[PDB]
Amino acid sequence: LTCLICPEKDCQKVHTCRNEEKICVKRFYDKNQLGWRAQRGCAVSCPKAKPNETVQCCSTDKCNK
Repeated sequence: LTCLICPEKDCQKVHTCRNEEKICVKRFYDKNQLGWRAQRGCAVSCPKAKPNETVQCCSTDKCNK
């Protein structure tokens, strides 16, 4: 499957998650004290996370923002 990935405010680069996985999940953190970090990863499940962090996965082509 193909998904857009790019750890940045305004930016998205197409990627290919060719492997045992199928969907693409993304996780980033945003807090005070000038804090902002993003990280994506291929998988086949959409787990959860803390109420502070942000997580989002997609199971469609060009879906994963």
